[PDB]
Amino acid sequence: NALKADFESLRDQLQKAATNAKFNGVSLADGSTTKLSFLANEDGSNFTVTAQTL
Amino acid sequence: GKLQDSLDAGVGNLVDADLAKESAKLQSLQTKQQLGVQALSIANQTPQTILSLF
Repeated sequence: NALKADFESLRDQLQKAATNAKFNGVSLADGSTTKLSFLANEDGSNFTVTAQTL
Repeated sequence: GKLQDSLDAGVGNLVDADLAKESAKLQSLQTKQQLGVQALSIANQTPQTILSLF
């Protein structure tokens, strides 16, 4: 039971670390969105950055 | 402690000035300004020769 409680605590801390790590109201780790698309050209073609949910 | 200085670096990428280009442009504009003052003095001297006509 002690090892199980350690597993529960680490599993909850994993979500607490994943959800809170976000820059300027958006994140590439929490999985709230599939991708972010930053500018690459004067034309406006985006540099896609696929999100990788953690 | 990771997230705090990570966000500090993230705002630093956005707000901080590019000092090298700023120095280059600073001495560039300073050398341009004296030539602008010389062009000002020459433009003031251009009308002066009308007196020779009379």
